[PDB]
Amino acid sequence: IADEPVKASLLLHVLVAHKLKKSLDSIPMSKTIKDLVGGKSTVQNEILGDLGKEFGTTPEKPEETPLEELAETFQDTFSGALGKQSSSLLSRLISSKMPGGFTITVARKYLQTRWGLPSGRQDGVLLVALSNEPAARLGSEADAKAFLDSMAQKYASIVGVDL
Amino acid sequence: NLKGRPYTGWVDSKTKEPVDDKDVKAKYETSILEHSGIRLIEPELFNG
Ligand SMILES: *OP(=O)(O)OCC(C)(C)[C@@H](O)C(=O)NCCC(=O)NCCSC(=O)/C=C/C
Repeated sequence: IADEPVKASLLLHVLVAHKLKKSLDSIPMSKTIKDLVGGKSTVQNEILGDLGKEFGTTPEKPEETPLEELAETFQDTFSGALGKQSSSLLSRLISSKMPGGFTITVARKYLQTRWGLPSGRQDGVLLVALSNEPAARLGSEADAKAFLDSMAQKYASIVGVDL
Repeated sequence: NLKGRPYTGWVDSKTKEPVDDKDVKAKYETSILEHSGIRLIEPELFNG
């Protein structure tokens, strides 16, 4: 289908949600990183370190800027690329929670064949998969395919795509 | 901000592309002289 590059507002919202260990819905974009974190500066400074490694250059004081103004300031320079911090997050999601033999490229082939989603959508489906990483490894291949299918519909809901 | 970098100055009003004052004359003077002064009536300016 249509290949639109992944939005920075979704990427940023996933990285914060993954770090705070909360569901993507539990973090409102209106709240600031300093408000969200609840006084735990070490968590807040690890978030600012993840954002600095992901995008590169960051605004003056990103902990007091709400996640909207921070998302659009990143988007002005954001080339659309996966990132380095997201490379490691997705590498360790696939290595630690997917069945033995089921690598990242086999999931990239499956979602392409099943949904007709290009590499720009498949990035987004893998990012929304990261924000709600399952506690235990999915032993069966069909449970990993049912998770990836459920994540596609959740990504499709968030963006507004009809399959 | 304009294409990432911080810019201060004139830009083309259509394309938002930066325009240096030196370049304004080579880039626009022909269009300025064409659409100024005594000239054929332009329907867009007089309600078609
Ligand atoms: O948000 P937090 O992780 O709670 O940040 C810790 C905080 C700096 C607020 C403070 O409570 C703390 O850690 N106090 C213990 C003493 C300490 O770490 N002192 C050195 C801090 S850096 C400094 O002095 C720099 C000056 C330019």
